[PDB]
Amino acid sequence: SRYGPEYKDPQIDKEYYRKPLAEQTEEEKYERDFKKTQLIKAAPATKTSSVFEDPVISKFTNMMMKGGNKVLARSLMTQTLEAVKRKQFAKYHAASAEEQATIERNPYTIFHQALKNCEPVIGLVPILKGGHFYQVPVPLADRRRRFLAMKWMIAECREKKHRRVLMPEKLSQELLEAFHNQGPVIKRKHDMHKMAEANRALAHYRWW
Amino acid sequence: FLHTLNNVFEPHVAVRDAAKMNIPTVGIVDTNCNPALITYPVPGNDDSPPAVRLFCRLFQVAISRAKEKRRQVEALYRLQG
Amino acid sequence: KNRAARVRVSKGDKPVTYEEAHAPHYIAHRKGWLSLHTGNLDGEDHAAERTVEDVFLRKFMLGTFPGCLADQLVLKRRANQLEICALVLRQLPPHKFYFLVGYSETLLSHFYKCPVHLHLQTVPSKVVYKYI
Amino acid sequence: ATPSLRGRLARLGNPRRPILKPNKPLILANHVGERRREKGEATCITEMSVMMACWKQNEFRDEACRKEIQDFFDCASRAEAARKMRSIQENLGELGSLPPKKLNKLLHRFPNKPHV
Amino acid sequence: TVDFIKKQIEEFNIGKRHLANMMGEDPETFTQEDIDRAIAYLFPSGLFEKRARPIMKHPEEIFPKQRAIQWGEDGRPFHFLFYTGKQSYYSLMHDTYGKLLDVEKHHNPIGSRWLIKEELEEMLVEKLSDQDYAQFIRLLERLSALPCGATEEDFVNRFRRSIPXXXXXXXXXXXXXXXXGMAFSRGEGKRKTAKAEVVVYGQGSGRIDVNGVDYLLYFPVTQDREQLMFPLHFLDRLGKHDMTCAVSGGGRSAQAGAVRLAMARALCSFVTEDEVEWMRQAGLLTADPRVRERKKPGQEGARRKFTWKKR
RNA sequence: GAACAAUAGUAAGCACAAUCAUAGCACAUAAAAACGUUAGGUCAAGGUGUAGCUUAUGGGUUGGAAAGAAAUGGGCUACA
RNA sequence: UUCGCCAGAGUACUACUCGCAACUGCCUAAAACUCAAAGGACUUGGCGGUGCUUCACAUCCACCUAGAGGAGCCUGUUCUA
RNA sequence: UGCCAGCCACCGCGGUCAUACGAUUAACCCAAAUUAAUAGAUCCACGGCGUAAAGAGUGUUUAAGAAAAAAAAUCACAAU
Ligand SMILES: [Mg+2]
Ligand SMILES: [Mg+2]
Ligand SMILES: [Mg+2]
Ligand SMILES: [Mg+2]
Ligand SMILES: [Mg+2]
Ligand SMILES: [Mg+2]
Ligand SMILES: [Mg+2]
Ligand SMILES: [Mg+2]
Ligand SMILES: [Mg+2]
Ligand SMILES: [Mg+2]
Ligand SMILES: [Mg+2]
Ligand SMILES: [Mg+2]
Ligand SMILES: [Mg+2]
Ligand SMILES: [Mg+2]
Ligand SMILES: [Mg+2]
Ligand SMILES: [Mg+2]
Ligand SMILES: [Mg+2]
Ligand SMILES: [Mg+2]
Ligand SMILES: [Mg+2]
Ligand SMILES: [Mg+2]
Ligand SMILES: [Mg+2]
Ligand SMILES: [Mg+2]
Ligand SMILES: [Mg+2]
Ligand SMILES: [Mg+2]
Ligand SMILES: [Mg+2]
Ligand SMILES: [Mg+2]
Ligand SMILES: [Mg+2]
Ligand SMILES: [Mg+2]
Ligand SMILES: [Mg+2]
Ligand SMILES: [Mg+2]
Ligand SMILES: [Mg+2]
Ligand SMILES: [Mg+2]
Ligand SMILES: [Mg+2]
Ligand SMILES: [Mg+2]
Ligand SMILES: [Mg+2]
Ligand SMILES: [Mg+2]
Ligand SMILES: [Mg+2]
Ligand SMILES: [Mg+2]
Ligand SMILES: [Mg+2]
Ligand SMILES: [Mg+2]
Ligand SMILES: [Mg+2]
Repeated sequence: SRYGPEYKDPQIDKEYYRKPLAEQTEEEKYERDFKKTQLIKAAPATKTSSVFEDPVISKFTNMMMKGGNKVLARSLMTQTLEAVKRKQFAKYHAASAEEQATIERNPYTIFHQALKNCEPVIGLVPILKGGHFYQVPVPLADRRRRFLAMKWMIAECREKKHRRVLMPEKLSQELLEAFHNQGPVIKRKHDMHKMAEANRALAHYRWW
Repeated sequence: FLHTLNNVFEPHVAVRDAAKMNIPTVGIVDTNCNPALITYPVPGNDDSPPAVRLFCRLFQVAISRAKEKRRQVEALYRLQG
Repeated sequence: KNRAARVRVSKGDKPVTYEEAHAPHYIAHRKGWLSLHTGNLDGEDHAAERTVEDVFLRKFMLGTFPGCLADQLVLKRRANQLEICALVLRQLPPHKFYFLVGYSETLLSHFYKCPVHLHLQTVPSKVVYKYI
Repeated sequence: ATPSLRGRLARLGNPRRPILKPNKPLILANHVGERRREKGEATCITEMSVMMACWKQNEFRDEACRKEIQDFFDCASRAEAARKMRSIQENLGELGSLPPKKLNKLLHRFPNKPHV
Repeated sequence: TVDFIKKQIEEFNIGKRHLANMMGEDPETFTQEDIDRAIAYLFPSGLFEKRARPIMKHPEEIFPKQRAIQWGEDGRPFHFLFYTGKQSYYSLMHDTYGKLLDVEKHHNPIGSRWLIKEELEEMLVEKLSDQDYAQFIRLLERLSALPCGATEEDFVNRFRRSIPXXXXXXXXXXXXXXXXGMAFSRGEGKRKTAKAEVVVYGQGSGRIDVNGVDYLLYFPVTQDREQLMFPLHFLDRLGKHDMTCAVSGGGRSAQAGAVRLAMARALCSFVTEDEVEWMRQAGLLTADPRVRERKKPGQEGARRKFTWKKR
């Protein structure tokens, strides 16, 4: 907010800048962009042009940080990706050739998958009518859903571990079980879905 | 007044006001307008441009002649002295 | 509502000195300081004394020069001597003015044990910054 | 055609007995009534129901039916963009008449006369 | 009030001489530029508002313009539109409309703007209304809308103004060192209590030194090294350049960011004129305006307040 | 006591706005924020109108107070 | 041009009378006493669990984060002393 | 003196600074009278009746009155 409304966001992707020549409306557009003498924001410190940056991992990284510890959250995440990695190597070498073709060794694909699979389709909002609060079925916008998945994973592997158990480990377990849909996280997604199905009549109430 | 009205079709303030101030008033009443506060009315069409133009140039001329005649009688005044 | 050193809006007829028309938040922005001395700078001593001293010279000048004082009284301290400037209204016959000049300078000089210099700038009527 | 006002109103002259009792005097006002904002219904309800039935038969495995779900989100995006579009749509007016600002200026330009 | 202007301009000149002779300059080539320096040295007011600082100026800049005498000594008014109460406005209006009419009988983005409302108010020495201004400018659009004669164009030029626009990241010419005969560029970034300076040598081993130690050791936090990597990975120069660095103030992330700015600044000598606008749109060369906000008294954290009690 | 293709409003003043400060911009924050309102706060900052005290409602010395059955407001430190 | 009706407010569509297929009825219709008013229309406010539009940007709702209420202690009130 | 003691024909005055009480001090006005009380003289409406008190629930006639000329045409159709 030390930025006036005059300052537009930085677009940080390099592939965009290096290879413009085949795109007309985008050539027009970024021409408008810098030609407008557009005051543009100092790019954040978390966003980098690193080839290794996955925005989803960043968000999930943040939401795990208590206080101001980037260092610590970064480390816990790193250890989670790592933990899943090694756990999947262990599953690989102890398996049969068919399953060697099957198994996912990429902790990243495992992560985007275990989140795609944990995200609820519909969710509830309370509506006040005639004195009572009814929980009613609301279709959700994607970002809210992503958030719900991540929030759930973090809250689940935060709360229910036995104290001798480190975060990255349990988190890895929950990731791999949510991968196969058998994990408690998905039990949660399902209790959402069931609660929505029971109240489906009340989907009349919602006016928007 | 070359029209006695305001664009909202009430009588122009200036009528009430001139009349209020002891100023005489000469204006063109039209079939809808109210003549009664105007000192010297002329009943006639305010709307058609031939009419406006006519009244314009006439008051114009009366003015011009009064001014000329003034100048003249002043010059004669100056010879007589 | 801040009441500090402020002069309220009247029916609009009230005469106001440039100083009394400029509210406390305005010091060092438009208004200046009524006194000057070293004492409040970073490394400096005896600020308090010049404050008591100043106060007493406000009261003193208001009392020695009745009804003739125009605007608040401007003190300067330079290298141990006081330079006291006053805006003074013209009421008195000039003899009395010089009587009180000598009177003041002498008396103060012997009170504060440092040489005092006095200046009267005479004004026909209180300057009006606003209203009137 | 406009309903006859002759003999309707209770008046000193009228030999008849009253028909209309107006609550507010019958005069064209200068201004015009401001636009009436329309309310909403529940959006998307159909796809919601279909997808409910699907999970009921399929014991709630989301992997079993992709179709009902993707159509559900299709509806959600159609709904959200319908709201954005109905927000910028204020040039709508009556679609063949003019927004109540225009009517009101225009009506002040040729006002109605009670007096004189 | 005109007698005041005569008198004041006289005394202004007499005081002008008086100023030059004491300040010891030739009274002839004495300018306003010199007037300022003069008073500023004689009556040194530290004051923040600059209008309340001492002024000696030509009374015309000191005093407001005046509306001249509007009627002869017979009572009779000069201008025929006088009774409109704005003659100044409606004269412009009569003329403008006349111009238009003549244009209709005859006819058979340079950075130029119309006046502000305040500028038309200055031009006519007349208070204005928004509506009025708007009306007029509207009329000037009608004027521009037709075939433009010579005097027509002059006329609208009166109400024309022109504005500057400047955007380029200022490009430092490189500097070739005498010792190796080699070219370098020295940048300075500043972020949030932390300033950094970065000298970049155009022929590198990839070596990057910070305060006399290696960059890995000075930024054990990986995140920081990534921030550092940003400009170089952007311009694909990662091994090509050799940088020396001096940074001070603040904590680690602040430092890594200052080095980001300084480096990305020192990297625009060795880059192409085109990649510059990219680094702008990447937001590399723009400082971070974000800083700590002072606690406020009676509150907690500049924003955070003491817990509020309804009862 | 207004309608700007304008229908009785004009008006300097004080507010807002503008400028200042936060060491260059900008935004942000700071400051500012009238008239009144709450007989809101304070005769224990000080000063006062009206009332009272004057070998005392004045002035001094020596000690003594600020205990917890609880009830509650805000904090601090935790519950790993 | 006529007829009918009105002399402060309550008391009072009441008490007594008169007459009526009514017998908790209808009609006619007072005074003691009390008060300095009682009334009609309007004017600005304020208010409205009236109606309509437009907003809330730490903000009511939905939403996000971190806490208070529980525990020990610090410290302030309130009560007992 | 402090909503107490009391006063007023009407409006009202007394709740700590009462020109309304009680008493001084000045004044005012009447005056061999002066106030208080009670009766008179005087005092409504030749004004009104949508909202203020007042057009009866409806029609016809009696009694009593008022009076130039025109003053029964039809259902746009649902009196009983
Ligand atoms: Mg404040
Ligand atoms: Mg009939
Ligand atoms: Mg009827
Ligand atoms: Mg009604
Ligand atoms: Mg904090
Ligand atoms: Mg500045
Ligand atoms: Mg600002
Ligand atoms: Mg403030
Ligand atoms: Mg301001
Ligand atoms: Mg109080
Ligand atoms: Mg209170
Ligand atoms: Mg006191
Ligand atoms: Mg006192
Ligand atoms: Mg004592
Ligand atoms: Mg003691
Ligand atoms: Mg408690
Ligand atoms: Mg805490
Ligand atoms: Mg009565
Ligand atoms: Mg009844
Ligand atoms: Mg009865
Ligand atoms: Mg009877
Ligand atoms: Mg809140
Ligand atoms: Mg609020
Ligand atoms: Mg708690
Ligand atoms: Mg607690
Ligand atoms: Mg206490
Ligand atoms: Mg006690
Ligand atoms: Mg009592
Ligand atoms: Mg008394
Ligand atoms: Mg009396
Ligand atoms: Mg008395
Ligand atoms: Mg007698
Ligand atoms: Mg009479
Ligand atoms: Mg009437
Ligand atoms: Mg009635
Ligand atoms: Mg009665
Ligand atoms: Mg009737
Ligand atoms: Mg009858
Ligand atoms: Mg009846
Ligand atoms: Mg007869
Ligand atoms: Mg007759």
